[PDB]
Amino acid sequence: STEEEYVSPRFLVADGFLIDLAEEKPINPKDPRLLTLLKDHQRAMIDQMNLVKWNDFKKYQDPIPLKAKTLFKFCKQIKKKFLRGADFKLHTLPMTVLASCVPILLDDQTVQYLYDD
Repeated sequence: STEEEYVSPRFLVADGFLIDLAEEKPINPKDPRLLTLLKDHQRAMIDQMNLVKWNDFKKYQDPIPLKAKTLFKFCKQIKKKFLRGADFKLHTLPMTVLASCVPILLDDQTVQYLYDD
């Protein structure tokens, strides 16, 4: 869903992502440290929310376009250089642009990037 969802005072869901409001970044819903950080009931609410599975990003060679409504309001951004492709979207550097982007760390220690489509 698009609508913002309460999990705890520290944790919010927006645009398919769970956001750590204290660190101002998304966190993988399957991050092992949510066992400490959230109670059972709160983790159970997250399972009922159909969030983006971060494992699906593993293959992606390009940064990730999101038709987001609110996510970028809560997350620290950096500016990164990308190729602007003829598909009008961003592609990794081997026409360039700088984009405000949200870095995310994956299971295997790869860095991906969410940007606002």
